[PDB]
Amino acid sequence: STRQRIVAAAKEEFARHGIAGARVDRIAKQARTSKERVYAYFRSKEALYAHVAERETTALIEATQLDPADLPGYAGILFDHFAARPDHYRLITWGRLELAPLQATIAGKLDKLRDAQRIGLLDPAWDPVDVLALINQIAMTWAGQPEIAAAAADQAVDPSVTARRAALVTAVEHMFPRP
Amino acid sequence: STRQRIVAAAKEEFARHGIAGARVDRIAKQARTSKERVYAYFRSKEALYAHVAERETTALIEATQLDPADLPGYAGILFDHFAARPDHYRLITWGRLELAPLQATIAGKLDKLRDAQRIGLLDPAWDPVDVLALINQIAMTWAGQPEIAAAAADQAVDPSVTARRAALVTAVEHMFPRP
Repeated sequence: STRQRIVAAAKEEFARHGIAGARVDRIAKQARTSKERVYAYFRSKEALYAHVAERETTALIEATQLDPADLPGYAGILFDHFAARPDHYRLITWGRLELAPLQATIAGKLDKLRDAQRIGLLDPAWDPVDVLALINQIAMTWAGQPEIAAAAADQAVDPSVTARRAALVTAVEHMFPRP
Repeated sequence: STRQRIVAAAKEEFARHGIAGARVDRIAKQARTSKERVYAYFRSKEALYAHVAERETTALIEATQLDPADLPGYAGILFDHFAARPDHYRLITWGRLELAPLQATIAGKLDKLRDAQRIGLLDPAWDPVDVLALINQIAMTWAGQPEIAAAAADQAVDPSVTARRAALVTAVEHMFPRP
């Protein structure tokens, strides 16, 4: 399709250059279309970003059903997602810095954790707020630490990516031990 | 001084707008000096960034003596630092995305952890590489999760920042339990 082609190309251009840095020129040239066409679907470079972000977020939220009874498995899930889509990570990070719905699913997950605690599945001492934030952080550990990720090169006993995954899942297991 | 004034003003402008987005205009205007003066100390907008980043990194490294025998205390240390300097965080993040010595201190800390393991102070099963990366991640949890940080507003039982700190330190305690 053509909306799709613009979107796919906008994804790759936003991850690279961010919003201010992205060019509709390049995007249309890459999407095999014209500037005028792009602006029929989307009002503005910034409207286009918004659309892409939404689309990305929703993709994520759906890939990311939270299981309160398996938090380390949850972390592996997020790990996998960004292992797969390195540039989703770039693309939202640009947005946090450049700008500074989702809130809904968060409010929902905090309720899901409140529930886990009530049915005795997660230490009642933790604040849900802290549990959610933390697990999200740890999961984007390798996205979020590129400098160490560089050293990880041949400083790691087992370079295998799924070794990174094991550690991470094991770490989350240590924080909130499954019942 | 005048170098200092340029640097202080460059810090605040890089955190805001990043490199491509920062203006030497604004920086000199803010540092109570001129464009020509700025360019006497520094070759280029990008040279100026580099300088500021270095200066920031070194500030950090020094504030961040790693104690392998108190990793959760270590995490509190990093937490504190970025709690204090929100814009150090913005400023290096801009750099990761816009560009993409420190390596030295990392190679050093991985050795420090290798040592901890050998003298029986940190489970020998972990890869140092994973331990270092993880702890760094978790520590910038609230910097790195602004969306949840927003919800944290009055979704937290105890809004107190040092409540965030406790959780984080406790979490790191759960991962690598002190001897």
